[PDB]
Amino acid sequence: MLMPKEDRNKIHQYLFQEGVVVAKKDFNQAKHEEIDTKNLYVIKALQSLTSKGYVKTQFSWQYYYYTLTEEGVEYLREYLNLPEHIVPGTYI
Amino acid sequence: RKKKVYTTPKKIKHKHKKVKLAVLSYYKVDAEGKVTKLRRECSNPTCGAGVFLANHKDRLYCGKCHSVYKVNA
Amino acid sequence: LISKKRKLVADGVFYAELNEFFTRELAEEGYSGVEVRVTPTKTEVIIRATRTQDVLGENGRRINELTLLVQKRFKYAPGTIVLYAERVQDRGLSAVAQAESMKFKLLNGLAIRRAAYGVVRYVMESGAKGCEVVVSGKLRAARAKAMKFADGFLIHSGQPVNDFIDT
Amino acid sequence: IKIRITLTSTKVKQLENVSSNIVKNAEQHNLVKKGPVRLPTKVLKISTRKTPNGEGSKTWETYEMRIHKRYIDLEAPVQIVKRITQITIEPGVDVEVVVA
Amino acid sequence: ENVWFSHPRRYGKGSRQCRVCSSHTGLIRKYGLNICRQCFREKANDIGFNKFR
RNA sequence: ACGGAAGGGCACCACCAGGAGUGGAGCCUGCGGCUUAAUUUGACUCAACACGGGGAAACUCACCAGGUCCAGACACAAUAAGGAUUGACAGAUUGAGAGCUCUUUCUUGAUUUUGUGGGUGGUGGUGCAUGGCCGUUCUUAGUUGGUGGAGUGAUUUGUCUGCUUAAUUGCGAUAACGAACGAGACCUUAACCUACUAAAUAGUGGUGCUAGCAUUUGCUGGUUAUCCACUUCUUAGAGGGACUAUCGGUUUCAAGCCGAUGGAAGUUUGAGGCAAUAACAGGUCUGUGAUGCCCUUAGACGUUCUGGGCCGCACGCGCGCUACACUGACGGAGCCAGCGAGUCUAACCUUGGCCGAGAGGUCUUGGUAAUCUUGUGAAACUCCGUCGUGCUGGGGAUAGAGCAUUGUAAUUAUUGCUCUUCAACGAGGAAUUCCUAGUAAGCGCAAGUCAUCAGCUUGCGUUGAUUACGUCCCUGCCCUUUGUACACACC
Ligand SMILES: [Mg+2]
Ligand SMILES: [Mg+2]
Ligand SMILES: [Mg+2]
Ligand SMILES: [Mg+2]
Ligand SMILES: [Mg+2]
Ligand SMILES: [Mg+2]
Ligand SMILES: [Mg+2]
Ligand SMILES: [Mg+2]
Ligand SMILES: [Mg+2]
Ligand SMILES: [Mg+2]
Ligand SMILES: [Mg+2]
Ligand SMILES: [Mg+2]
Ligand SMILES: [Mg+2]
Ligand SMILES: [Mg+2]
Ligand SMILES: [Mg+2]
Ligand SMILES: [Mg+2]
Ligand SMILES: [Mg+2]
Ligand SMILES: [Mg+2]
Ligand SMILES: [Mg+2]
Ligand SMILES: [Mg+2]
Ligand SMILES: [Mg+2]
Ligand SMILES: [Mg+2]
Ligand SMILES: [Mg+2]
Ligand SMILES: [Mg+2]
Ligand SMILES: [Mg+2]
Ligand SMILES: [Mg+2]
Ligand SMILES: [Mg+2]
Ligand SMILES: [Mg+2]
Ligand SMILES: [Mg+2]
Ligand SMILES: [Zn+2]
Ligand SMILES: [Zn+2]
Repeated sequence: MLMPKEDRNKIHQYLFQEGVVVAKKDFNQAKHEEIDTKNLYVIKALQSLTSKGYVKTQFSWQYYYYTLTEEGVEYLREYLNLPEHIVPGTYI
Repeated sequence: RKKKVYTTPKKIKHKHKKVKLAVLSYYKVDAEGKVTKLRRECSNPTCGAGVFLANHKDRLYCGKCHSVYKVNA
Repeated sequence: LISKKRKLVADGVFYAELNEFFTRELAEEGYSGVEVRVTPTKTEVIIRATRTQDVLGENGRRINELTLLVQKRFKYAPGTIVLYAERVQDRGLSAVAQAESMKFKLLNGLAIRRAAYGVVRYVMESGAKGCEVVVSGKLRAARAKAMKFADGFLIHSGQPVNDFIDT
Repeated sequence: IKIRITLTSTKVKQLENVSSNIVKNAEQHNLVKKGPVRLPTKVLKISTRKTPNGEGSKTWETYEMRIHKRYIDLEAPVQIVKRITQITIEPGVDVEVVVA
Repeated sequence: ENVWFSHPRRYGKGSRQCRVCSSHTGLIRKYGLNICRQCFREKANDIGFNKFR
């Protein structure tokens, strides 16, 4: 999975303030819901993050409810070079 | 499943990898100190005067305007 | 803009999807059921479990993304859907809740005999008329077989099964 | 004004409560109402072979679910219609209010 | 590429699939539920269907 | 357990008495065989063979001939910004505007590429390694504790002589005290309520406006801003309604049926759902992101694309459809159902006008539905007709030609329409299946499959027979006694 960083980051920011992501297990639609990027981009990148202890995943009727973990946000914090204690993904 | 015979010839001919030449993007070299640029630029304003028009044989090809530039001079 | 026939069929679809979500993600939190209440300009979901503080998490962190996970997939505007977690009554009187309890205990190397006795007798003092626990599959050999555990009495046939029996 | 109420739940014993609760409110308010009219239970049938396979005796059992509809006509001013449309809410019970 | 997903599945069996298990054979299309006959069976209780008669 | 053992009792998946049939013809569809590159595959009596909701043009698709791509996450190592790598116009090559590969130079720059581990995926194997589910044993009445009495125990027992119920359904000696499950009770559905509870989303009567026959008071109609009144019929919620009630016979004369009465309802009132213990190495790994192990994993058994195939055809079977003519065929007329379905961010059901031989098309309208298609004006049907016992106007298999619609695309004709062509079949042998009142049998409609297509199924309504109420002859089923050299148990 090689793909432009303008898509790697784009799902990475959108995951930060939202805290979680959903994506249908529908390959080849080329338009994710609420993200202009491709569906295959969303599924594979988060699969990479899940392998590196950052994200946890469920299948849920081929819907792939993607949710972030504690070690995920710290990696995202340095990845996006955001200020410390900027905003959480599930803040009230 | 007995086997696969592959009656077609040995056709694993995976293409080149944009074969590694030496340093590239040569405009030209002169002394003290002027340097100008050959490989005439595309007339499309979308290219920021940096692209190189590939001219193979009697036709020149663009890289940023992926394929749309065709003029012979 | 939908027929009333299709609405209540799709209404039951919402519950079945929600039920299979809340049993796969909240498996270790003692999830024991869910029900959906519909209000004008507001939707409610009651997650009935045992470890409600674990379902919500610290500062309601765990419930917050669950509310927002259900928020995005099911196409709900912000503030339209919210999840309220309430501790289920009579924990022992739940076939669903005693189901994952029998699950992790089996995954932790507990013996089939003791794990099945533990569930059945526990439900007895919880006020149930009777309990049934079945363990099928490969036990002590390659030749699979079933082994049945029970106490009290259970009515097998009749309408009371729908009224009383939880399975 | 001619407001009309509609109830389309699947549980009569739960649904007859809401219809009873709304007719008594206007009656104790001294407003003329059109009594609760109960539509026939439209039946949604799904019939399938029980077996997941294709073998064995061809057993065909049906799963049925029933839809119970009620609708009531009222004539009430704007002040009291607002407080009655936001009450009498029950789980699994759908109500829609249309004016004229 | 333009040959990966070109052929249409806008109609026919390949168009529909189980919303629950992404199968093609043994499906219910009535009322717009789109659950196959094995999946519709196990969630018949949850969906609202029952064996009255 | 079994007996081509006995006894008692049942069953139209048994038989009688019988009804319709099937087998005999043509077709459609499944299986085998053959054939092929492949004709993907599971199931072989009941308990495989219109079954996999399997009515496959592409998709599904799993088989075949080729073409791509990689979805190899991640860790380490290696090449490496003197650049790791990605894509590309034109032509060759290719079914193919797959640079897929090749000639050529452009293009983006750390995501990548290569090797080792490790993953992922699979309608690949194993249903004899599995879960769950479904069928069968076995629609019959049967199954099991606890505490207690005979043994040297395995075991017995409860759980039956018996009368009789469909039912260890009921009931009374007597070494047992109660119970649990099953049946039943229960839920759904079917018919009665002129009594309770309401309705132009349903109706009825009357009054307004208005049409026709008559004109004389009547009859048949229409009318939404003309209202008025009501709920028998239609919808409903809670209910009432049957419990075998009343009476004569039968049996230590211990409780139903008969005989009759009553009633809407007296084969648990009819029919369904649910449906015990224990088993089958029954089917299923082709529903699943439900799975163990095995296989495979980059010219992959992963995915996708193009064209084929699953239909192919000497033959043997299965489930079926159309029939072999006046109880008829065909033509004009009369003309009656209930079960259901239906579009939204979509293009569903569509009345009405018009065009067309028809198919069908065209322009608006109505409908998220008791208001609209729908009274689904179904068909078998009843009246007038034509025909006339001729393989004939029975029968329409085969073919030939044209017009349409669905579908990107129909050629091994998707299906509909039009004309022509007109075969077997003259009631079908051994065999064999189902069936007891609205039941058989005949007749069609809706829905599920559906972009198109029923000869299938699941339901619904329509017309409505003959023969019993039986027995153990057959084939099965249940309980007791007896015999057993049987125990994967008579194959
Ligand atoms: Mg006979
Ligand atoms: Mg026949
Ligand atoms: Mg049988
Ligand atoms: Mg079929
Ligand atoms: Mg076809
Ligand atoms: Mg095909
Ligand atoms: Mg293909
Ligand atoms: Mg088996
Ligand atoms: Mg099994
Ligand atoms: Mg004893
Ligand atoms: Mg003793
Ligand atoms: Mg004992
Ligand atoms: Mg009038
Ligand atoms: Mg008497
Ligand atoms: Mg009954
Ligand atoms: Mg399975
Ligand atoms: Mg494959
Ligand atoms: Mg076949
Ligand atoms: Mg059959
Ligand atoms: Mg006629
Ligand atoms: Mg009707
Ligand atoms: Mg004819
Ligand atoms: Mg027979
Ligand atoms: Mg249909
Ligand atoms: Mg009989
Ligand atoms: Mg002897
Ligand atoms: Mg002897
Ligand atoms: Mg022996
Ligand atoms: Mg012998
Ligand atoms: Zn440009
Ligand atoms: Zn499914």
